[PDB]
Amino acid sequence: RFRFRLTVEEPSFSITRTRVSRLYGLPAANPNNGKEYYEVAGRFSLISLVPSNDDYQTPITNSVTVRQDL
Amino acid sequence: NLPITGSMDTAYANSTQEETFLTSTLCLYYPTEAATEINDNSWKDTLSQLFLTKGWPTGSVYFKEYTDIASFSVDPQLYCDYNVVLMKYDATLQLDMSELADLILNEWLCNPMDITLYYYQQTDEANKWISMGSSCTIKVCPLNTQTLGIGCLTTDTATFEEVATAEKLVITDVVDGVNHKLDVTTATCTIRNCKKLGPRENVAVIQVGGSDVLDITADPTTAPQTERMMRINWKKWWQVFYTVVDYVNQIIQAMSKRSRSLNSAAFYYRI
Amino acid sequence: NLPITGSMDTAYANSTQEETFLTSTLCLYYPTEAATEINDNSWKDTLSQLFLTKGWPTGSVYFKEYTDIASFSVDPQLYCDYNVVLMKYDATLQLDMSELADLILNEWLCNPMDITLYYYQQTDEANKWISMGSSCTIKVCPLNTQTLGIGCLTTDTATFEEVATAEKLVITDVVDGVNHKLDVTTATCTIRNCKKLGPRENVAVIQVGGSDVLDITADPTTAPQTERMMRINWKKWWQVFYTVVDYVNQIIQAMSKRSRSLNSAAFYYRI
Amino acid sequence: AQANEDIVVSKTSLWKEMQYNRDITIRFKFASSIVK
Ligand SMILES: *[C@@H]1O[C@H](CO)[C@@H](O)[C@H](O)[C@H]1NC(C)=O
Ligand SMILES: *[C@@H]1O[C@H](CO)[C@@H](O)[C@H](O)[C@H]1NC(C)=O
Ligand SMILES: [Ca+2]
Ligand SMILES: [Ca+2]
Ligand SMILES: [Ca+2]
Ligand SMILES: [Ca+2]
Ligand SMILES: [Ca+2]
Ligand SMILES: [Ca+2]
Ligand SMILES: [Ca+2]
Ligand SMILES: [Ca+2]
Repeated sequence: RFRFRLTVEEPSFSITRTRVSRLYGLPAANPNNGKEYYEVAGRFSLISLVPSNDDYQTPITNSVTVRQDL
Repeated sequence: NLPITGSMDTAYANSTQEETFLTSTLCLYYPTEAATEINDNSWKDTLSQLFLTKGWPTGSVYFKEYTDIASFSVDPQLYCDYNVVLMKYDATLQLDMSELADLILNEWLCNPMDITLYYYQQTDEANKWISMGSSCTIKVCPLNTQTLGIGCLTTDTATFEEVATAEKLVITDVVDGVNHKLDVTTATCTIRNCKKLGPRENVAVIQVGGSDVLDITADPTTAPQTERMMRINWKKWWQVFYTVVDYVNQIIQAMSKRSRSLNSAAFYYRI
Repeated sequence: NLPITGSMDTAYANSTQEETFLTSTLCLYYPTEAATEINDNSWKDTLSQLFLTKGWPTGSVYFKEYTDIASFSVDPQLYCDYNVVLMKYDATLQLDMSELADLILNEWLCNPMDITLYYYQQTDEANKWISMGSSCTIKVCPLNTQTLGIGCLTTDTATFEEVATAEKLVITDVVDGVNHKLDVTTATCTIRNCKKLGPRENVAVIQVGGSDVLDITADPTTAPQTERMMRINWKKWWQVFYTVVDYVNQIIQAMSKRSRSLNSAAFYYRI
Repeated sequence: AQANEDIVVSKTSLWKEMQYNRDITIRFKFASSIVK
């Protein structure tokens, strides 16, 4: 889990033909701006306690049937 | 290599200068501005005849031209049994010329550095990173035990520590025993991990003008001027070549045969 | 050249093949059609890697290409310590093959000839006239003891006797002790008076396809076929190169170091 | 050292400690919920 703090940049979100403008932040309307993804390069170093044999496998896939009441 | 036992009473042999001149080749490296100022298409032949007056057989003296120090520093290829490099002095290139000397006045055992896959460190004082190309911009990011970076982020090349920019040759010396992430323009640069084995005896560098600024050793406490680092004041290139020709015996005396067994791929001009 | 005294009980040294490969180099000469049929942009690299499997360090084996026998015959320069020339067999170019083999398998001591000014004669059987260039056309007019042509007119060059026409390399062997007037196209080919000193032990010629037709001696009574003149059958060039690589040990065994001291400074590779 | 090493810092009969150092290209995306 990589955590990011935020600093608003020069572009300002505003609803055209409306009385809301010069407002800083990033709305949830179209955050992606049509981009297929936001790419950031990272590097991580960690120490993990793992079984000695490199043949064991933790379950990865799932079969989820939660929120039956929902 | 075997022990050599010699008696201090042994008689001196006759001068071997004539024999070595007869059985060896001399390479002279000069800047193109020398040819420009001389302005003669037969000056090679004239210098060859003068060297013949000095003793060298016709055709044993090879004249090689380089545009400038920066261009010459891109993988210099020294061919003859004896190499003399007439290096013009520039106050703005004191390091660069020094670097060039450090590359041609010493023997280097070099291996490739594929920095994209490995993080490299310098094990001892002899180890350096020699980068050569058209444009060598080398940024360094020292790493820690977790290989993450000190004062630098491995991912962000902007935060890296700048050690070279737009260089044709650069010798990089970082702190030993520390792994560094390296960012170099591999398209226009090749970086090699090199160990200096010792002096290269068959290469002499004559600095044309200026003062003593050469430092072929990274150690700040030593700036040794070997006999192969000459320096002559000048105003005309014809005088420079005349003094090179006249004192050729002195120049060769300061030089010795290479004596190293190589494994690389370079042509040579030999008799 | 001092006498060497040896005992018939001295213990054999170990094989020098490994150190010889590590300290020598191999130049392989092939025709253009070889690379044309191979049709690969890195066959040199894979051949070098195969040679490394055979022992030779990387960058030691050199690959030189020539258009054909005739073009290669014009002043061939052999660089490496060991040279192997793959010569394709053409039934119509037997004498040209023999002349190339004679030139590169033997050591020659040559001097210039001024055919315009002085008459020339061949002292002994080891003396020949080697003419090479873009096009060599040599006509000969033998003279008598009164320097008058025999069956030819000194003034009229049409009466001369034609011994070469449009050749790129030709070895002329005329009757010894007779002075000849030579008409040579000096504007397109140079003729040199040469003496055969001995064999060139660092040059092997592999005749690709054909039969044994090489004759490196002007004597009609000798067709030596020395151990440095190999012959192989072929259909594909890749098989030829694989045979050369696999048996490079035998090929080098058939060759010895040049051992001749040269008074001319030329370009070579030497590791 | 390498950009993608797999180092060992301890090992036992059934368990071990693996030090993984890796470069990654985190490609993420936003999801917007619209209720009208
Ligand atoms: C050395 O020089 C001396 C004095 O000229 C001369 O007599 C001698 O022959 C030369 N050669 C040798 C091998 O001593
Ligand atoms: C030579 O070969 C022998 C036997 O294979 C081996 O013991 C020895 O170390 C080799 N080298 C020398 C210098 O004898
Ligand atoms: Ca520099
Ligand atoms: Ca920084
Ligand atoms: Ca260092
Ligand atoms: Ca220093
Ligand atoms: Ca011919
Ligand atoms: Ca006639
Ligand atoms: Ca003859
Ligand atoms: Ca014969």
